[PDB]
Amino acid sequence: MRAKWRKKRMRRLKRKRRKMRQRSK
Amino acid sequence: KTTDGYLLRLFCVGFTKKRNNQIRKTSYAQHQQVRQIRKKMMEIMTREVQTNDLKEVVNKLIPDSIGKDIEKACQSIYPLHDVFVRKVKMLKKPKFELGKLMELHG
Amino acid sequence: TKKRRNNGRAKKGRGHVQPIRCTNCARCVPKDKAIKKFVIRNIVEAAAVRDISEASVFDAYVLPKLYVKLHYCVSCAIHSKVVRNRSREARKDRTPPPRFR
Amino acid sequence: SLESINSRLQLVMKSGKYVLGYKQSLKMIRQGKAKLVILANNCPALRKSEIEYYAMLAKTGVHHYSGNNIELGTACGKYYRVCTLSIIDPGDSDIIRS
Amino acid sequence: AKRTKKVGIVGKYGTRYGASLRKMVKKIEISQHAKYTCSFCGKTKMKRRAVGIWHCGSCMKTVAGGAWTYNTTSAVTVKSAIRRLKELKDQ
Amino acid sequence: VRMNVLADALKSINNAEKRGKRQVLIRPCSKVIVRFLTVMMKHGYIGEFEIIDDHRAGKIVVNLTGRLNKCGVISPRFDVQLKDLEKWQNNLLPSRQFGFIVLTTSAGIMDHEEARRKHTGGKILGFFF
Amino acid sequence: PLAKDLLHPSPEEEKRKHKKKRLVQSPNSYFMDVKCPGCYKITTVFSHAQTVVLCVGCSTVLCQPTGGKARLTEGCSFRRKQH
Amino acid sequence: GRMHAPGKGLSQSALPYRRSVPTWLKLTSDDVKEQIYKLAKKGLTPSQIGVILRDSHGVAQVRFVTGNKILRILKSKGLAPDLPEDLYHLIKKAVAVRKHLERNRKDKDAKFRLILIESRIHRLARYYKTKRVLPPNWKYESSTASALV
RNA sequence: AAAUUCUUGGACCGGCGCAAGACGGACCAGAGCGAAAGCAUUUGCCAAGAAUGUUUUCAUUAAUCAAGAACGAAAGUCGGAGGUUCGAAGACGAUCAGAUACCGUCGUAGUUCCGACCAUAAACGAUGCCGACUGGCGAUGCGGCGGCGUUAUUCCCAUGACCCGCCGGGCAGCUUCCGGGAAACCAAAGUCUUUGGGUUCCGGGGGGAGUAUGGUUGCAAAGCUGAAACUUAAAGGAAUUGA
Ligand SMILES: [Mg+2]
Ligand SMILES: [Mg+2]
Ligand SMILES: [Mg+2]
Ligand SMILES: [Mg+2]
Ligand SMILES: [Mg+2]
Ligand SMILES: [Mg+2]
Ligand SMILES: [Mg+2]
Ligand SMILES: [Mg+2]
Ligand SMILES: [Mg+2]
Ligand SMILES: [Mg+2]
Ligand SMILES: [Mg+2]
Ligand SMILES: [Mg+2]
Ligand SMILES: [Mg+2]
Ligand SMILES: [Mg+2]
Ligand SMILES: [Mg+2]
Ligand SMILES: [Mg+2]
Ligand SMILES: [Zn+2]
Ligand SMILES: [Zn+2]
Repeated sequence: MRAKWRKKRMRRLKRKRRKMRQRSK
Repeated sequence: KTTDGYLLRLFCVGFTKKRNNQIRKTSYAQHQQVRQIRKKMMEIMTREVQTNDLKEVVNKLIPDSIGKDIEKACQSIYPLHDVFVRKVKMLKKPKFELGKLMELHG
Repeated sequence: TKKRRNNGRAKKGRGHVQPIRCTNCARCVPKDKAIKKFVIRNIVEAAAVRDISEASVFDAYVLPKLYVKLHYCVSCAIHSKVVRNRSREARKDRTPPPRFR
Repeated sequence: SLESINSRLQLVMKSGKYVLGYKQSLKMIRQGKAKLVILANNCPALRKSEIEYYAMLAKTGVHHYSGNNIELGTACGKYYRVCTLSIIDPGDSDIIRS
Repeated sequence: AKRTKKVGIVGKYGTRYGASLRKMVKKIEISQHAKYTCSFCGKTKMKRRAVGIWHCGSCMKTVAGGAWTYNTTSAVTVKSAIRRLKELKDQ
Repeated sequence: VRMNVLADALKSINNAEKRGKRQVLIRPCSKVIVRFLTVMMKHGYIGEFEIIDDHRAGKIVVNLTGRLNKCGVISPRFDVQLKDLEKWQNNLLPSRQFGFIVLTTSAGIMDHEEARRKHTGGKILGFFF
Repeated sequence: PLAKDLLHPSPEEEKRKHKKKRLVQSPNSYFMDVKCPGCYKITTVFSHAQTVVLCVGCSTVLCQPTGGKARLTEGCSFRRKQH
Repeated sequence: GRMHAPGKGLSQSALPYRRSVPTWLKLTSDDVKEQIYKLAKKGLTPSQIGVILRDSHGVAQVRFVTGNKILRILKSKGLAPDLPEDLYHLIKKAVAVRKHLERNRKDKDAKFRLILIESRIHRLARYYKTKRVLPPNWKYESSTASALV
């Protein structure tokens, strides 16, 4: 699991987290 | 442009020459030496062509007479050997006249 | 491990060198890193030279050459055997192979 | 020669004598004390023709400065605009001996 | 004192018409309400009377120009190209 | 830029002594350098030297023997009382028989053994052995 | 060489060294007197003159500034002066 | 090395050991400094007053013929320029760059050098205020610097 | 290897023209300039710069630098203009056990320009800046100095082109028991237990994790600052012998 793709996965997951957060705020 | 309304583009090319005495490998030229060489070719070429007609110009182009003049004129700036008129493009020509063509054919 | 002192290329005080295109594939290679062949060959190679020579309308016609310059990425250069790997100390010499034939 | 004329004007207005303005340069020309007249390139054509005619009458040189009145004034070192000026005494500067 | 952070002249539109529209109208508003220096007298008395018409308060000189700017880059490049064309035509 | 001329002089002598030369050229000169080598002179570690007088900070050419192990400078110039002097020489001298700490006092630039002999503290400059 | 004398360098190598790097700093430039072929007076000109020098009376120009030593107009001779 | 450059140049003038006056120099102190006086009125900074004296008139160093140096002679007479010459030439250059940069906004190198030049003005300006040759309230304004050349 | 594809309504090929937008080969180098990112047709204009030369001027005005500021490839975002080629997405043809790929044909955003954002790259020499010292040798670029002799202008002086040296900065190279280093290797990565030239940033076993949260910047994408609980005896570097 090369770090470039791991970082890309992390960014997508973080974007989903953020969206789900202002959906609730 | 010639005396008759033939407008031409003359491309000339030159290569700096290594000396027989020379030990160095490169034989390059300073950028100012290059700048004043190509304004020497540009100056000579127009003079050799604009002062006379097409047929006189062609007779110069059959040998490398224009190129030979470039050889002698720029030895004092930087010696350079392989000079020719690399290409001549004819851009615009006067109105066709059947009389003048026959002079070109005798 | 630092394999080569110069990093396989010839860039010393530039920072950037423009890229060129390989000839075998279209791999984009920096100009100084690419392996450059300059092959100069006749049009007819070795066995037809007699055939055209006798069929020529001119007397003692000097056959023209063909000047084409090649560029190679490291992958194509190895796979085409223009360059091959060498022993660690033999990597250091950089005189081209003999040019007698 | 713009740099050198800027230098000469700075020296002239450090040491010698001058008048700034059309209505006073005219007085100096009519009295004949004007040694040189300098005009900006954006002054009205009517008055620049007038100044040239007066200078021709009085045998005086005129110089067409190569900038408009704003930077003519800044070249003078003043914080306003001058279109025409008259050097009356060159002082220790070679403005007349251009 | 400084009374606003981002909005300048477009502070008069309140919360209307959208952030992007307000931003892209701000620069045009500033350009059309700015005072320009007159190339004929050197004073900064150039006002836009109507769209395309600029006036000097001191010269009483009127110039045809851009809709929101005193002159446009298209106008200046056309002027330079036309000057060069005339120079070539008269050789 | 150049900040401590004495640091440069002693580093230059130490490199040329380490490589076995016979003379060293010390580019900047000052009273502190001339007074420091005269202390090294009196104990036989260096030979006699010579200062060249241009109308600027002069140069010095120093004759070397083979006796110098290391000369050094301490930065910054700490102040040292008579109570601290035994601890300083415990740190930066090889043994208790030889080696010297040069330290300036109100009595002048002078090494540690006799600086104790006239009961004066001072500011540490360097060491040699 | 370990024991080379730094105190007494020969005039040969002491001449090749850089002006600031001599044992005692010294300039490589000098003063000279230049006389016009026509006029009679002699004028004192710096070797690296750096300015267009013309003999008083504007009879002619003496030397032309260059990147190094000033080139002298021809016919004019010179001799360097000392003290 | 240079203050605002990575170059490390060593080229500099090397003053001779002998600070006497040569025998072949016949000008005495009094008529040398009137030669300096009339050159100031032609309009010349002290930098080139000393230049056109050591190549046409033979005086190697004015400070060796007289007891004073050129800029010290001038203000002792009243002909010194109002602001120091080295600060003057920075302001003159920063005005030219600022004008050129004003006409074409895409010259990034011109913007970078202008930062460097105006930095050297402020470094030098606060030095002259510590030695009290500029008034303590003297400030460099980019708008008004054009008037004083 | 083929197919998708175009093709007697004339493709591909040969000739003559026209238009359009990109791009600037060969020369082109362990050459140059720039703070770095970067920069390659000619000519002109405008402003800047290093080094060299200096018996010019001022006389310590300096060095490194929290906070703060200017520039910052590619990609990406926003308005316009233009859109040749190439080509994320997508479509189809192959191959394959599958093939949302590598191969092929077509092709959108983009790739180009103007004006605004973004501030990250293996943004690398994986190597802070300033200063001093410590071996040689042959080169190369710039400037300067000197010298046999060739070759131009010719009409000789002097400037050019070669040749032989010297000096100062610069890009590198070869060699070395200088010395260092775990070693690979480095004339610096040396002058360090014989430990102190000045100063800035920054690391403290591996993960969790550049993550959560808070703050701040941005139109967005994201940038900067940045934990803990918990988990685990190793993770790792250089070299050696095998496979
Ligand atoms: Mg490997
Ligand atoms: Mg890069
Ligand atoms: Mg600094
Ligand atoms: Mg080309
Ligand atoms: Mg910071
Ligand atoms: Mg970009
Ligand atoms: Mg883009
Ligand atoms: Mg767009
Ligand atoms: Mg498929
Ligand atoms: Mg395609
Ligand atoms: Mg980073
Ligand atoms: Mg890094
Ligand atoms: Mg330590
Ligand atoms: Mg840890
Ligand atoms: Mg276990
Ligand atoms: Mg690693
Ligand atoms: Zn390839
Ligand atoms: Zn007006």
